[PDB]
Amino acid sequence: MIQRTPKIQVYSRHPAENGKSNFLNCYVSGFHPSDIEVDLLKNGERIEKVEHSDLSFSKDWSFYLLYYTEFTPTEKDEYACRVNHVTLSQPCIVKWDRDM
Amino acid sequence: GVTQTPKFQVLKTGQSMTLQCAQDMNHEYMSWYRQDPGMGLRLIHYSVAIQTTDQGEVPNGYNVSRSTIEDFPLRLLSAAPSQTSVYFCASSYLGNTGELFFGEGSRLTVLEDLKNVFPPEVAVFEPSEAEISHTQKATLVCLATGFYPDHVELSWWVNGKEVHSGVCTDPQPLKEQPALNDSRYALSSRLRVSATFWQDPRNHFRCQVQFYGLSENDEWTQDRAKPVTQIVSAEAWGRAD
Amino acid sequence: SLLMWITQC
Amino acid sequence: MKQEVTQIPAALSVPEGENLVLNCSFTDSAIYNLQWFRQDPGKGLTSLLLITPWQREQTSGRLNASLDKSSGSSTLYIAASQPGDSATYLCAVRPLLDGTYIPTFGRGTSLIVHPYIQNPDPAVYQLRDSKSSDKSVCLFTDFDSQTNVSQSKDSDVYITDKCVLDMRSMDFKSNSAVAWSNKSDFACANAFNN
Amino acid sequence: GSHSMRYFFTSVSRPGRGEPRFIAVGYVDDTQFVRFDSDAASQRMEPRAPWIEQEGPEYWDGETRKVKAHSQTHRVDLGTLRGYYNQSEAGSHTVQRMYGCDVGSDWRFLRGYHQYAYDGKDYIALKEDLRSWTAADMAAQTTKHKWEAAHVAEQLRAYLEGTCVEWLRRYLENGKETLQRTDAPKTHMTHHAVSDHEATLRCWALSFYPAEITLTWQRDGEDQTQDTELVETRPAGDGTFQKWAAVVVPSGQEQRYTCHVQHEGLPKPLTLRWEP
Ligand SMILES: [Mg+2]
Repeated sequence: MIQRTPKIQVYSRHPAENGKSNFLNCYVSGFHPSDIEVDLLKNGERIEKVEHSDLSFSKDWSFYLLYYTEFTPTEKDEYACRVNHVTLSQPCIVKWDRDM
Repeated sequence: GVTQTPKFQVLKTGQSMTLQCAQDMNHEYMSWYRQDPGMGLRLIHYSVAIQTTDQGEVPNGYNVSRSTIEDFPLRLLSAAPSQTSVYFCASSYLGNTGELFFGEGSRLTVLEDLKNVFPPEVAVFEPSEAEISHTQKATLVCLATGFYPDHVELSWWVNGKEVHSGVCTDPQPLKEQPALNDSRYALSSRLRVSATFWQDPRNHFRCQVQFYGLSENDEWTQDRAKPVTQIVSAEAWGRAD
Repeated sequence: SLLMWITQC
Repeated sequence: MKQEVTQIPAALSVPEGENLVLNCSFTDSAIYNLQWFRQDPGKGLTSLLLITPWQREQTSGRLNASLDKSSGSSTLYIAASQPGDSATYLCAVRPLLDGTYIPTFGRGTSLIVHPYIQNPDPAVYQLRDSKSSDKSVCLFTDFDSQTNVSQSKDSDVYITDKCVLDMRSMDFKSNSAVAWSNKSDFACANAFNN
Repeated sequence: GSHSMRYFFTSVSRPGRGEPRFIAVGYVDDTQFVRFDSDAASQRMEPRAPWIEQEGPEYWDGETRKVKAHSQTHRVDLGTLRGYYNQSEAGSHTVQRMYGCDVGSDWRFLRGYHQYAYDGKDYIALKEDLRSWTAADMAAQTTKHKWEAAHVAEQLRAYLEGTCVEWLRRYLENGKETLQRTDAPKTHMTHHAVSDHEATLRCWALSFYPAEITLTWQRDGEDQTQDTELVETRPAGDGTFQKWAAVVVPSGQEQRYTCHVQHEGLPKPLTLRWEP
């Protein structure tokens, strides 16, 4: 099988404003095969209610998915996205930065 | 190809029954039809995929399932006399040429009273000396009478081998009593051979009639022999005269 | 609207 | 747009050797295919030919079908017709766009190709049961194809339709009908027709 | 601007774990409008954009039956390819299919597509003009010959150049309020002190639709690529997209850099410069 490693971006749906509800996104793309494990984390703890988009792919056959959950950013709470895939020997954790 | 079973069946009113249909061509599409004698094909149900079924023109009284790509059974929930018909299964690819492939058919007869089921009595009538002297040919006639339902397959066997040449069988059997719903039937066939072949005493002519009647588990306590599926035949041997 | 007929590979 | 398939002629009775043309017209040009079948009495359907908008013609022996330029009709040609061709010819089309995949069948063309009886010798013979010389049937044979046998004119006298047999080894065909009755006054001399 | 309708099909074998997974998704431009998932409970093709819900029961019944036929065909293909490549039934494989059509600003057909992949690699595809097949290897050659014998290419083109374009136009019209919308990007620039001698400028483009956009940096009026980072365009999760471009600049030289934004929703390209 021709397998590709997931590109990962973690970000909010709307501009982050401390104390205001928003949505935390984790966009995984450029990967193959489709089987993938994506968790949104809050201070290292797995967020329970996380939804995702319908599986689709790009011109080069690589898949992409958007995982999301409601959240209220704060000055100190740390959010992150954890991804595991067959191409990743070690799970990848990408921290959420409000300006990225 | 497409394999349907059973080819023939007699049911009692209220009986359930499942017709089987299998294909080994990975056809996504499978379907069932019923066709009353002399009428057109009417779609009962069809399926474009596993666990997907759709109603045709006449789904009432029938259930289907598509658990696997190969099989598409038809279930008669509660047999009724109105369900007496010839059932056909057809499958195809939902691509390629979409060509339909039909099974051989299943003749079903639903009856209120199985006592009306009778096997045929078979007789072979020998060639006339007048035919032989006038034409130098010899026609044997096979007559199958008194059978019900009209589920028979008549074949000629000459010296242990089935023959098709020189043979013609009535396209349909005639009702001995047209106004009676459960009238028994009659069917005839002819096998014509040269006078020389008929005059040879070693030649053995056998008219075989495969009758399809009651199944092994059907009730039967009548004085006459249970009219089960069986072969009734008659024979004649050639003769110098 | 989807294609209706698809041929197996 | 509901598909409707019409076949003309509905019935066809011809002498053998004649070239035949059967028509199958349909109201919805959006078809994926058109398939011809033959069905003999009390038997199943045999597929004959399959044509499509991208493979508009197909040949099989003396049969050839084509999907006409008039994007709504197919013609089936049967060259040098033979009595073996006798059957109901059915045509069906499948939908290109309705998402049902359901074929639509025509009512069919009932074809009877009559054998050419070069030397008729119409006669009714009496045949005896091989097991009991008391029982007999009447055989009306060797009559030309212009003759047809009338059905059971009496409740206790049975007469069958005509039937054509082909003695292939000696290239000989003949017509016959059978009659019988368990009557005392019944005789083969006056058993057939009226 | 140009438009497109695309259908994406993914079928994954799941050795001894039931039927293969089959997922189908349809897009018009960058807007998903339908989906089908063999594992979902509905077993129906489902709406994912508001405008498609105006189609009646006949449309949904037909799309559902078609996608189910598609699922079955792909399920058979998984077994066939495994066979072609003499692979085991214990291994999980993937088949993907994409087909669709593009129309210009005038909504006239530009090009169509029908591509197929096995395990992430091109297997067989229709060429750019749709008039011939491209086969990756001998297994694909086997499929190619089966397809040329059944005139599959001509069957597909009738759809890609007709039906496909007709439905795309219908959808564009029915969903004009959102499909023919043009959400210009909301832009802004941020600044971060990276070190004793460096500062980062981030140029944002947000809530824009369609996804096509161009963000570039210039220094002293010249295209700037050194010490820059540009992220892949990403979905906001509300139907719009986001993207940013950043550059590391020497502390104090921020105003010598400019970010330029080009998007269909902008009558004119925007230029952003750091205003402290
Ligand atoms: Mg891993």
